[PDB]
Amino acid sequence: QKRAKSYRKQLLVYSHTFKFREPYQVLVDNQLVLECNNSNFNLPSGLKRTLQADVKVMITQCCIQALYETRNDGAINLAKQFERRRCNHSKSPAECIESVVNISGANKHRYVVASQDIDLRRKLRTVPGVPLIHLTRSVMVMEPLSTASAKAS
Amino acid sequence: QKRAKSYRKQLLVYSHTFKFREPYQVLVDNQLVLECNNSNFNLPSGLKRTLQADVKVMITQCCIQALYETRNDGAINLAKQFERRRCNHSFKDPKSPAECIESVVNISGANKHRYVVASQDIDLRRKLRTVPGVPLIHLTRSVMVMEPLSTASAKAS
Ligand SMILES: [Zn+2]
Ligand SMILES: [Zn+2]
Repeated sequence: QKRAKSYRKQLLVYSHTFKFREPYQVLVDNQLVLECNNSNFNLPSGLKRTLQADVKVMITQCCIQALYETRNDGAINLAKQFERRRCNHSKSPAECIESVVNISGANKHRYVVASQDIDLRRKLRTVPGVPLIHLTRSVMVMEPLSTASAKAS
Repeated sequence: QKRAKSYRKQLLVYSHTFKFREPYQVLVDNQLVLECNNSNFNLPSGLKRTLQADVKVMITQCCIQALYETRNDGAINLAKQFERRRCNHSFKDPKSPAECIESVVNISGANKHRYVVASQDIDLRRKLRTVPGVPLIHLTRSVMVMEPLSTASAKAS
């Protein structure tokens, strides 16, 4: 809800200064796919939620090939529901996405990229107008000390 | 470690004033188990890490019976690997998981058995902070996020 607010403001600039229009085109990388699979995160609905608009969710042939090699039969089937972006390659998932998104330092095709590869994200921020999405992992927390615990000192 | 550091200082009072000792006696409720199965989060490893010591992971019979009813075989089997905490709760004295844990942790106003409670039930958590000296643990939901606008984006505005 609260984030939907901050995001609403961010999307605006992609639409105005960058000419982005529904449905957003989102390249999903292999790591994100694995991740969402073995933690049961609905990747499709997750993107429509955060982008707050129709999204076309896609995966490059290099990313899905890499998935193929994991023989992680569960990730694979998921990737397949997505629309394939036919890259003209032969590379690593990372470089694939980079060369597809980064055309002469411009996001010519107005992709958004959802990746768990913080290395790929860093080098995409360089390119102006590239929305970046990722999944924050689950963590185990201990509540701060209660006041009743406090008063026993 | 930002946490490991913080948690270290918190455990100090539980051991100092409340006499908590490795291995920690942790009650794990049915919601937490369920969500750790669906997230593939290693519950026993998580607890061992956050408490910074070996732990005996237990679940009351009331909590596991609730799991049985969900007919979620993965969570059920996860629970089955835990030490069972026998309560004397029945068709005679029936209790929900929350009421079960509370009756077993809150003894005349004191955590007599020095349980730590790991639970996704905020209401149970709130009722337990009442009792002095009960460590509380829970899982955050993994969330999808969009990075904040990049400088390269802002500059071109
Ligand atoms: Zn490619
Ligand atoms: Zn019980």
